[PDB]
Amino acid sequence: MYVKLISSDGHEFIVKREHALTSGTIKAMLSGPGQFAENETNEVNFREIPSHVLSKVCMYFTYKVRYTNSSTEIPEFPIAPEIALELLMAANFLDC
Amino acid sequence: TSLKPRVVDFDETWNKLLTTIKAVVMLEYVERATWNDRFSDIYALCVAYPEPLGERLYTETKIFLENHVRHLHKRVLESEEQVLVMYHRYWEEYSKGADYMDCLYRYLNTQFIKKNPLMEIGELALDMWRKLMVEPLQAILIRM
Amino acid sequence: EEIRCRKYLHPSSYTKVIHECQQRMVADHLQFLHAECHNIIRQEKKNDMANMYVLLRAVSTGLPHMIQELQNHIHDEGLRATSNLTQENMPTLFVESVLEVHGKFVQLINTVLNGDQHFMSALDKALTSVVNYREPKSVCKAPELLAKYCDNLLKKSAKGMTENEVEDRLTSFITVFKYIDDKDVFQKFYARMLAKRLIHGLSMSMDSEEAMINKLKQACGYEFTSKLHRMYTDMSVSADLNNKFNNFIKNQDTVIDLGISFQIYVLQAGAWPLTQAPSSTFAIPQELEKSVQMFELFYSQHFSGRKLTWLHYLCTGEVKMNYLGKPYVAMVTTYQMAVLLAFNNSETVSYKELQDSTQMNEKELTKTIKSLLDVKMINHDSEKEDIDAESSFSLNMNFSSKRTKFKITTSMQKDTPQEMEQTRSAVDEDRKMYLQAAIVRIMKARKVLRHNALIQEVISQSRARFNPSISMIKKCIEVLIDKQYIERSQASADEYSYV
Amino acid sequence: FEVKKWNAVALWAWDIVVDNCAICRNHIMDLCIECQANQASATSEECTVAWGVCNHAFHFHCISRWLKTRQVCPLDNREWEFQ
Amino acid sequence: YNLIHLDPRTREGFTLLHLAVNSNTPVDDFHTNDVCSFPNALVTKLLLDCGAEVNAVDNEGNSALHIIVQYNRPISDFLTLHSIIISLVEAGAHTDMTNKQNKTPLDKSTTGVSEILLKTQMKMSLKCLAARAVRANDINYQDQIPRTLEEFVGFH
Ligand SMILES: [Zn+2]
Ligand SMILES: [Zn+2]
Ligand SMILES: [Zn+2]
Repeated sequence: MYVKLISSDGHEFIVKREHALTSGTIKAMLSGPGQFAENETNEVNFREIPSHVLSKVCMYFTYKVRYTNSSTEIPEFPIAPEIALELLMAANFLDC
Repeated sequence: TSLKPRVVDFDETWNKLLTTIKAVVMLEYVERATWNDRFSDIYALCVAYPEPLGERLYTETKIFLENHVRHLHKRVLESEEQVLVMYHRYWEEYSKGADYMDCLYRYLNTQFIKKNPLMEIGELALDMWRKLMVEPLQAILIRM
Repeated sequence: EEIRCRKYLHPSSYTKVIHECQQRMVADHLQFLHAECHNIIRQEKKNDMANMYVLLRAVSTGLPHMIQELQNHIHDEGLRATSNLTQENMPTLFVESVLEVHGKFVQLINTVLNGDQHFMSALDKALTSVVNYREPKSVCKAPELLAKYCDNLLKKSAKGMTENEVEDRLTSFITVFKYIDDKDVFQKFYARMLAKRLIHGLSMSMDSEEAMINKLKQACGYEFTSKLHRMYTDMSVSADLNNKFNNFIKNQDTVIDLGISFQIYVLQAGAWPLTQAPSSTFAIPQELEKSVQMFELFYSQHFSGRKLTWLHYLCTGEVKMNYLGKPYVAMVTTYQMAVLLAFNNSETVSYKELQDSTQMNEKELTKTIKSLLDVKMINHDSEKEDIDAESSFSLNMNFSSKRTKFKITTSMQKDTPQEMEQTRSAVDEDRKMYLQAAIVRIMKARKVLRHNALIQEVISQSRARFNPSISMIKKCIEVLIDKQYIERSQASADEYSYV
Repeated sequence: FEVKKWNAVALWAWDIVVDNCAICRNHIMDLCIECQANQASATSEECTVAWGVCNHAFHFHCISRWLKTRQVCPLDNREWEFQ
Repeated sequence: YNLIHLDPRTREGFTLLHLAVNSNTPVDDFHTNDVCSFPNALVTKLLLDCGAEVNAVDNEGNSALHIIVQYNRPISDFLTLHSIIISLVEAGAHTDMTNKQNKTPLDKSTTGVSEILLKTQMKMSLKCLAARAVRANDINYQDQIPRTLEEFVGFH
């Protein structure tokens, strides 16, 4: 219910469950034979997403779940030039 | 590694994936490390450089599933009067297996199948269950 | 009733009524229809067959019996039309019979039976069963027949085989080829006779051969036509390579007049099946050793990292027989270049005088000598015509050639029947190794399997090229047992555990 | 005697035996998939074998386009240097 | 299915879906205008059923969404309009797609009803934000992203 996102560098990125279930494939990883309904770790390992990209992905999770119902000129998500084109593959692999 | 499109030999990654896939349809045990690595395997297969092996992955998983429901059919049909309980056990395994494979084939279902008369993996496994388990046993199953 | 319920009822009752019109009229008498269904198909009454189809289609369990009966009828018709053929033009007649059966039943299904895909699948299964019809405890002959059909139609002959019909006959041939289900045998046989057709120039059209290669590629993926396409590309590139060697020799500082014309057909060793099984140390003559060493230097200078494996049992030549007062010109094979060189120095030679000039096994020597004794270039000095220890030989002074272009290698372009069984054994051991690798992969990957399930898993991956028999995969299992790759589980012999 | 002309046949194989370009999955001596189309523009000689330090072989077009954006040998993840 | 698979395109790039979701598609003076009117929810749903290219782009850069949001009768025929939008969203129409003038369908709404319908039919879609960042910063996205992501970036 507090899941842990681990990047390719070992950087743990512990984030809330409903925050991390916005991405479809994280929901898929936590589903199936990946549940372990014991509320102990809920660990998902990202062998490919770098830490500087998974951090932006988690910040996007929080930003989306905060501004999902505003529709009143939400602030722009700050994406650096270098994070883009690497945040894009992360947002594809982690759908939405 | 990274999420860039690399080149992956389909035989190696598909043999790595089939060990997990075969343990999911029949509800065996697979580790978090393996179950999470198979998502990266499917992503690499559906993105593989220079041409994506998404259609190859779908064809091979369809071939596997039709070669798996046939085995369950031969195992259930050989039961004379226990065909109802064997069919129920195999269906209780296979429905959850199909749901879990629909979960695991998320990238193939979204980025490839919906992007294109193809059938989603969760829909394919169930539709192939009726075509290879229920329809051949339609005259038999209802009879008792 | 459809018209009557149209002008008498609410829309919501349009279907239900006709459903009750069917279940009481066609479904309740299914046993009457199905018992007649068999007799409908065998005599091929299209008027009755269409109505039977459109009636049984409404009933839930009426169609599959008709599908099975049509499949059985097509299978029996195929056996009747294909099993009576006896040699003559058997490879062509088998393909023509299967094509005629397929063409008849495709238009029968399309025109009469709504073009239903279930009956199309029944037709496909029936043709798969009839094509692979093998005699009990025998070997299937369909891939050999189809490969011989391709070899017969694609060869260069003056029998009026025009070019403008082959490229559309082969599209029809692909239909019978798709039902082989033993495609490894056909691939190997077609590779062998493609090598024979391309080396000797027997191909009637290079573009037609390339059309064959592309048709097989479209039929069975790229990896089916890998070696075939490399064969074709090698034969197409060899002319340009000969042209390149034509000016490489003049580009040297010293003009080396070799005295012979060079037409090398350099080929990929990983594609062509040309394997030199014995040692057979060829004693290259003085007129060819300089050429072969200079060509080896050419590849050592131009095409780096390309080892040469010279085989001399596919190359020919012409040698000026000036000792017989020029009785025309003869085309001859390479292995007896040694045999005739010792005759240049001494008129009479023996095995002692020829062993030092050849230096290989006696099996090659005996056959290469008999290749000249029968055609009467070499006569036996003594009365002992059979092969003995001494076996004195002499050049036939009195005999003279009659044909202007005397060819002694006619025996060469004949696909002897004995090498067919050798290729069959090669295919058998190739698929044995393939199944060895398949079982090793599955067993290592899964770490637990049953005896009745492991065979199914092996078939699942081996369906792509051939049909593995249950008895022969059983023999394959004990081969892994011998190689300590697998053993029977202690609790039960059904289970297997990797070690 | 003397020979007016001699036909010859020889099989060649690489010292380092490798079968197909792992990028395009076509055989190395076959045309690459990029040059397998539009055969009119291609002269069937541009698809030269491109070896490397890692003892791997690819079509020149395949490895040239792979090195356009990346700098890593496809199969074995090391620095790619032409040999 | 066969018709769209042979790709029929009007001289202005208007595919079958664009004409099905457009109120500017002419209807002759016969009894057709009493029955067949455009845009049609049922016709759009039928086209989306038979494998129509939902994200098809005409010469002006517009798509089916860019055309349906410009509907001039957004209340009286609201349901039809509403249905069409969700149909497009149910068939993978990208709500962030920019035309040749770089106008998202919200910038081409010209209507409060269509604007809020499309706003309620979106998702936040970090893919869209990353693609917008890539497009705005002129980063060369050739061969460094998946094959589908190239046209995804080309959308924005
Ligand atoms: Zn290549
Ligand atoms: Zn090329
Ligand atoms: Zn390497």
